[PDB]
Amino acid sequence: EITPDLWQEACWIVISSYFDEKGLVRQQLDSFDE
Amino acid sequence: FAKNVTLGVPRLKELINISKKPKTPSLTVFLLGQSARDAERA
Amino acid sequence: MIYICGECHTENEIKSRDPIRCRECGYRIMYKKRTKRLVVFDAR
Amino acid sequence: RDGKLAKPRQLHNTLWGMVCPAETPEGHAVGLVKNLALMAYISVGSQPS
Amino acid sequence: SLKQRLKGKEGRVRGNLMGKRVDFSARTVITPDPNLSIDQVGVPRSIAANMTFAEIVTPFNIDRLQELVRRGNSQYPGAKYIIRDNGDRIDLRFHPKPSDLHLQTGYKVERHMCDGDIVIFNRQPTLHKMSMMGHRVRILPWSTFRLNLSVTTPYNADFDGDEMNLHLPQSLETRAEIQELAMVPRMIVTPQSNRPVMGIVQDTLTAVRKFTKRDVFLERGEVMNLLMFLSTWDGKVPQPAILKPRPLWTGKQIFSLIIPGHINCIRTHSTHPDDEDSGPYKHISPGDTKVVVENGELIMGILCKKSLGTSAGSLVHISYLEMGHDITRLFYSNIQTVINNWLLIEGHTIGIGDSIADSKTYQDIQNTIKKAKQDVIEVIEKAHNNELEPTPGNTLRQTFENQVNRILNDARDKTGSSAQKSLSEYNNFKSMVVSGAKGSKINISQVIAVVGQQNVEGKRIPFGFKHRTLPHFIKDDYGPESRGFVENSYLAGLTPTEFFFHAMGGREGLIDTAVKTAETGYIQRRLI
Amino acid sequence: FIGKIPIMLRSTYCLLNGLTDRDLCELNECPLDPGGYFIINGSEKVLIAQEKMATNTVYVFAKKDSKYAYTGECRSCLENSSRPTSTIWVSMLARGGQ
Amino acid sequence: PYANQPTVRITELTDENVKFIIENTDLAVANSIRRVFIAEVPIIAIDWVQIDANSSVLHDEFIAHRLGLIPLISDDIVDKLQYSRDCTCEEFCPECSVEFTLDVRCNEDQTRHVTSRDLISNSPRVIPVTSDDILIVKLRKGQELRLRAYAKKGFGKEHAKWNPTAGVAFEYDPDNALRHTVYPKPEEWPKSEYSELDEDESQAPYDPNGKPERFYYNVESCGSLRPETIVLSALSGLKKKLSDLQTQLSHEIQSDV
Amino acid sequence: LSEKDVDPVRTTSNDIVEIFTVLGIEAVRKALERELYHVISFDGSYVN
Amino acid sequence: MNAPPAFESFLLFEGEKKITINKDTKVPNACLFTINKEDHTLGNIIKSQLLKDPQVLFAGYKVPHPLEHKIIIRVQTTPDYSPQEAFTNAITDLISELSLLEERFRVAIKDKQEG
Amino acid sequence: RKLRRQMDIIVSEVSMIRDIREREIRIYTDAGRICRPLLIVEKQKLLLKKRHIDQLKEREYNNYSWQDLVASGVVEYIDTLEEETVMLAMTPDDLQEKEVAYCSTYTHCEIHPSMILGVCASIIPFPDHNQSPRNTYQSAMGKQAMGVYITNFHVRMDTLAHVLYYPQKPLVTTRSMEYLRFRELPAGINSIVAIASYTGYNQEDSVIMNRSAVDRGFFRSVFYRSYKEQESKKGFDQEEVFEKPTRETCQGMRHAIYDKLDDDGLIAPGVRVSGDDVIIGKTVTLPTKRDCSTFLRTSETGIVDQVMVTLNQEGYKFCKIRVRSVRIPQIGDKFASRHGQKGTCGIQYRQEDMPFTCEGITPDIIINPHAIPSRMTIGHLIECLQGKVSANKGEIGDATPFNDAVNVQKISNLLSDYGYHLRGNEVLYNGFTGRKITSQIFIGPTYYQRLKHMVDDKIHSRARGPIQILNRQPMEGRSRDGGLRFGEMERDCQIAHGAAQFLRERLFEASDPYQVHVCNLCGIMA
Amino acid sequence: MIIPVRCFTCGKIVGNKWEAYLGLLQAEYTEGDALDALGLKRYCCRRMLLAHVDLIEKLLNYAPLEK
RNA sequence: AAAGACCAGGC
Ligand SMILES: [Mg+2]
Ligand SMILES: [Zn+2]
Ligand SMILES: [Zn+2]
Ligand SMILES: [Zn+2]
Ligand SMILES: [Zn+2]
Repeated sequence: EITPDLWQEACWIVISSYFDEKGLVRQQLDSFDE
Repeated sequence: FAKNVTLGVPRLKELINISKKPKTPSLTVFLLGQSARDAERA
Repeated sequence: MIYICGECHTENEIKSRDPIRCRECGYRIMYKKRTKRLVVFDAR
Repeated sequence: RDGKLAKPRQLHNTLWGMVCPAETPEGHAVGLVKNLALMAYISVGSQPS
Repeated sequence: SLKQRLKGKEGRVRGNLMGKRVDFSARTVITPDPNLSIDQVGVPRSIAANMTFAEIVTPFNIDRLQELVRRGNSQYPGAKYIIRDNGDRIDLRFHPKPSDLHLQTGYKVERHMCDGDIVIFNRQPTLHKMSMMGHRVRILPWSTFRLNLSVTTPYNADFDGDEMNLHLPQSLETRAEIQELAMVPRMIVTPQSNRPVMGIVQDTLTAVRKFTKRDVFLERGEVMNLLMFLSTWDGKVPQPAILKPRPLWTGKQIFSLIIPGHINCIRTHSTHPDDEDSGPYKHISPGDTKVVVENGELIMGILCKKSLGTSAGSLVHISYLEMGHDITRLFYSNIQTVINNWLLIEGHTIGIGDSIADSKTYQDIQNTIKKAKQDVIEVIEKAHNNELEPTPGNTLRQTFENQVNRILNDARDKTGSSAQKSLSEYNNFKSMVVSGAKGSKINISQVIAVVGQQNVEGKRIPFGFKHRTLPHFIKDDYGPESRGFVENSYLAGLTPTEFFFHAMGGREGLIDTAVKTAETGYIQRRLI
Repeated sequence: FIGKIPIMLRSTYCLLNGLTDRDLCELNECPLDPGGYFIINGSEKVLIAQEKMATNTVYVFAKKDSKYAYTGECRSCLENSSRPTSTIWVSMLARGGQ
Repeated sequence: PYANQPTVRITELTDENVKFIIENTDLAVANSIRRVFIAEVPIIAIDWVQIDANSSVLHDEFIAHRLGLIPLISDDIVDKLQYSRDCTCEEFCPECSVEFTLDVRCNEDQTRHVTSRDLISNSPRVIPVTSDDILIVKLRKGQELRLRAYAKKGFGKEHAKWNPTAGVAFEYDPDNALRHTVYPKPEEWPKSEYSELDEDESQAPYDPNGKPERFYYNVESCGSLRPETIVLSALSGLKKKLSDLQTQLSHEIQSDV
Repeated sequence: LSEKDVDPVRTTSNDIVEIFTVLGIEAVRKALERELYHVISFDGSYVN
Repeated sequence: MNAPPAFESFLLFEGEKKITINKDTKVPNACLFTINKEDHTLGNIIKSQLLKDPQVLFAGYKVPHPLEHKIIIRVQTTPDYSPQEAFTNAITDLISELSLLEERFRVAIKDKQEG
Repeated sequence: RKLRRQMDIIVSEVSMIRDIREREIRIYTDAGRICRPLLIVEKQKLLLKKRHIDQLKEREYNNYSWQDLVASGVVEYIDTLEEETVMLAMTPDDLQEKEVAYCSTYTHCEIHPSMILGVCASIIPFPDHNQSPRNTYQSAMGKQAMGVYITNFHVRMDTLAHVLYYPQKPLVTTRSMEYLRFRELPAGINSIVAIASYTGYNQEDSVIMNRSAVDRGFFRSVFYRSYKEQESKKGFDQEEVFEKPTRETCQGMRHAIYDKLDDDGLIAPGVRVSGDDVIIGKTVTLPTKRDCSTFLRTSETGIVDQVMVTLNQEGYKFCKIRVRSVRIPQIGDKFASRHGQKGTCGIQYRQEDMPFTCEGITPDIIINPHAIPSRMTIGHLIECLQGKVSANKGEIGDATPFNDAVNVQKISNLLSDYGYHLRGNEVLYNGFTGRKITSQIFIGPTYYQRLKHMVDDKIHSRARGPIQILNRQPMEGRSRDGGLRFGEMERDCQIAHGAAQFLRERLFEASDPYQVHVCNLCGIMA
Repeated sequence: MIIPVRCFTCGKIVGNKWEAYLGLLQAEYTEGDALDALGLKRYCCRRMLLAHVDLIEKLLNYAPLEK
């Protein structure tokens, strides 16, 4: 249930998920939406 | 940048303007008699 | 003078000192219909 | 930018992961203009009710 | 208001009287050209076509100037305007104008700038007078200014997006004055520090170092090829140092032909140990270091920045003082050309293999770093249990920081010495450092062994957070890793904390460079 | 109607919100364009985040030559509802005799 | 004071590659023959491009540049064709140029690949190396491309489009016996393809009396001129340049004396 | 300087104003030359 | 805008002579050959072919500036042997060498194809 | 903490801080706080388990995304003054497992250390092998790198649109460049780079480009410039109109050519236009007519790409014209690597002149080795080696800053597996004489980017041009044909020369000369 | 934008090898094997196909100025 | 278009 020696794949998978969800200008978009 | 003295551009500015209050005004002192060599009298 | 539209791309005839209005499209942006006179390009 | 105070311009330990350390303009605006890190997110605001 | 108009920079007095925008001035990017002379500047054809120099027609030059007028402004070697005696100005750009092409003595014809013209060349963070020197025009294709690389040092220029101004004197009086006062050869030696300012620099210097050794031997054809790039060569091929079994010349033998007249100078190579002058082989130099130039011939030694560079008593300084500016200009140019064309044979480079040491050296460096970490940990523990006595004049924190800094600096110096001791003679970093072209011993130390301690405001990396440098470290951790000592080298790659600390360290240099310049310029203006 | 507010591109209220790549291409808009900028008089304008001291918290600073030895200040704003900021200083009068 | 006798053997000869060894010759002549492979070999490539309609997403001179780099079969008629500068006629004539016509319009929805196949020449000898297909531009539905192009005769000095050859592999002294290059660590350097020494040893012993010979060549044609015609025309062109220099020198000597 | 056992000939200060008020103007000339030379040649540079 | 036309490394426009001979006054029986619009391809070729001649004492080529297209060849021979004759003999030597090489290459290609 | 992790009452944006020594607890819901996500550590094990990664691998068609990962209590948004009270682990596989005891109270672990870099600094391959000032230079320079800035550039008509012909995704790439969308819109192109001193034309920071490669389209780009124009009615009878002026109908007129204009005073696209050519025919009715037409900037020599007419806000006829000029890299253009190794093009040698390898490889760009030793770009050499090994292997090299699994030795062994020298050095033959170069040159494909700064847009020459209205001195700027400024430092430097009349010419004769008549009794002008 | 013919370093034709490379990548082969099957032995050629990005497909998504 | 401001950028 742990991720030993497979960390390089998992960290970049979660980073890819973050950037697909949010993007790069998410701060600007959220500020204007608020 | 344990005596610290301003060097470089600020020291050159201080010398050029002859600042009335230099940042690190220091005064070196020399000893005449036995105090020059012996540490206790120094 | 023939202008081609930016939305429907149907050429329309419009002279000067007339308002820009694309027929059958309702668009306000026109284009210049690249000229007929021919220029020579070197292959360098 | 005309200010000669070199302290605000310095890269702080407080900027780790928060602002890119390497990227900054050159000239009178070095350190005073900072671009966001990749993962940095700005709080948008919320009512504390 | 009127007072605002009459104010400092951009005001009337400073912005339109002490300094003002001028006609007959051109600016573009600069580009290296080793094939040009020291006093020569490459000028694009468009600039020379736009730029005009007024010339007065005499019976001596009436034919040539009439031909230039007939060419008009279309062909480059032509004239743009004709100025008559009454001052009316005639333009050759518009229509052929056949009635007005007549020329008689006393007229002024504004020909385009040609080869051999005299121009003032400027790059303007002008600190000293050598930042603006008179040059000789040579027209080249393409669109950039070109100038010799020894001239790089006086202008402080580097060929990356740099731009330089080109001022063309418009009168015979000022042209002669620039020729006899401000020419590049006439300003080789500075009055600031009584040293040469131009010097054999960078590529030509490294190739001189590699070419001056005993090891080099040149065959017949290579000798001929090198000899023709010597402008002051008398045409007599010197007898090779080795005659049998096959005729082989030596780098020193050919270089001695470059040295002008009969120059006498004694220098020392950067490698020169201090043991040689005391014991035997004082005049034999087993490493072939030191420099002896006798009767204008390089008898022995290795040339580097200590001999051909910009330093007091350098070989070029002796050449300027003993011979003169004109011959020293040719000395510079001949060195540049012949040495670059010999490097065309030998070649120079830098690579990954030049930035790595032997595995034994890596093990020794790691052992030294481990010993340093153990010693600093022991010092921290000793200070923790209060056995550290305060040095007089310093608080316990000051003495602890001094001890840690001494330990880390000693470790870095030892690792650097070990790394430099491991470099082979073929190593390119060592080849560049000993020649003095670029780099230093600490540079090799940082590349190979250890980057070293990173300092912010002259102190170890501070506690930006609450009694900790980064959140990854425990509070009140004064160890080398936590406070910014970078154990890894550039070749090995920095750890993320070390990377951030190095970024902080470089930010100091960036800020200093950006912020000191304004105050230095203000100081220079006040002094002037 | 009291006025028009410029709309940041690709925000919730922009016409490009929720459009797929094909829909954006049909609109002659780059699918890779992140948006986040305003179009004012045809030009593209981007607002740059401006740094400032955190409001409603207490800070203590020490000036080298001021008549105050230790100075405490609180840049205070009320829920950002109104007024820019009203800031208050609480300081200690150095050592020189009054 | 006379010519050494060079010998040539051809190791590999294909439709795209020729591998030959030149022996008993000087280093400079080998190098000049190598340089003429790239520079001085005549070839036919498109130079004059005129575009009637260009609806592609690539602008005019972009597709013109791509057309110019398209290799053209000039195995035979490159010799009979004269340079446009030396031709009597103004502009272009069939004795100085070859006309190419391109006419593509994309009507179907799927993208149309405008390839070298779509280039149409007036003479059957110059085909753009299509006895896959070199891609000029891609067209979506509704886009159109029509142009007329002339192909001239030139060599690599003028433009790289007139380079008749791919990478020309030149090599002499594979096992370093002349010590022209000094390996700081000879053991870590891979042995060349033409190396004649055993695997255990690294370099051949130094030869003080040796001079560069046995210059190994590998001429890879780009498909325009078949690889042996490249070297043959290279030798012919170098000899022609030498002969013209000889003629001018003789005229100068008679004039000055 | 007035203090006992302190060498009156070699004792000097880096600031210039008090040297002007104590030792004179030529002593200021010499001391200012020394200070400028120190601040220039500290890095190893040389100026004539 | 200052880029020279592509045809300036081989084309001779009006006025320039293809070759020029100027005697060298510094040493006896040495001449200077100036070849216009030409580069290392033949500069090295006559440089190396001259060194084969035992009667040539000095031989070489150089390019005064790469941005310009010119070659300066300096030839010094033994007395009673003009450098112009040596240069001509070297050119004819190279012509014969190239002709022989072309013939041998044609023979080799005929052997390799269906042989 | 539990409530924020499960996101019931407290949103993940809100920051909660416990200052233990000062007994204060600060909870911030304010806007403007800067925060970054961090993994959550319980005991010595991450809360990110195998199942989370398994579900994120199938993120497509799963409706399981970053938000569901945050809502699962695995990742947490930690701002700065809460980062003060947190203790972070660099990597889990190293700092979480039991070793020589340093810390056991780890509460959070970083996602990946390379996330501390920004958008421009993330494209640097092996940025931890570089000197930090050079990383700063490369970051500030990558904004000037030339490439396809946007996919719809054909429809956007903006001023100064630089577009490269053949951008390439780098041979050596960082894992973040995928999320930067740099692969789809590269700015630059990989090039076989030899680090050698060949002819001295690459000295200082300059580079030597391959003329044949440049002729093949290497680093060749396009330059779009847009020209807007506004017809308007300002006076009562004064009005503006687009039309082609005749030779004599207007009072004002310049000697520029007008024959290219159409009936509406607009040149259709596809017409070649050089310097001083009239772009838009525009006149003013003077209360006969005044010509206000706009000319090209001097010596651009481009081709009109697109001409669009429309109505502005006021409804007046509005015109924008875009003209493109393809610019081949000359010996004045600026080129830089991905490590701050900037420089101009020294000289362009053809393929014959450039040194070649035993395989016929000729470097497209040769950079002087003297740049490397001083400014500490070792990541340049490592990137070159990795590109050389990746072009052979067939993979795209991985240059994530902190890998600890990609050593220089590993890349060296991988390259040596492909028949090349393990250190990347290659024996080179002189292009001119054909002789082997005694030193072995370091050759490999390195990513290079062409910069906006180009000599054709920077060269200026002035010879008695326009003068200022007030000071009657040469104008300001390149575009206005203005003269160069002879500043105060310039005259001080000339005074050091003792060049009195050269200074007089520079400040009186070359600039504004004038004569005044002044009385002799009074010193005032008459 | 589009695959550049005539690999810059040497000049070998690679404008016709893009579609075949894409097919080989899409069906079985890895990039190294696909490049080897296309006869690209010099890494200067392999970098052209391997590092190429094809914006010509993205540019074709937008409707043409004229239908 | 004129000078004014602002901004970004090169050395
Ligand atoms: Mg510079
Ligand atoms: Zn329409
Ligand atoms: Zn013809
Ligand atoms: Zn009066
Ligand atoms: Zn290739």
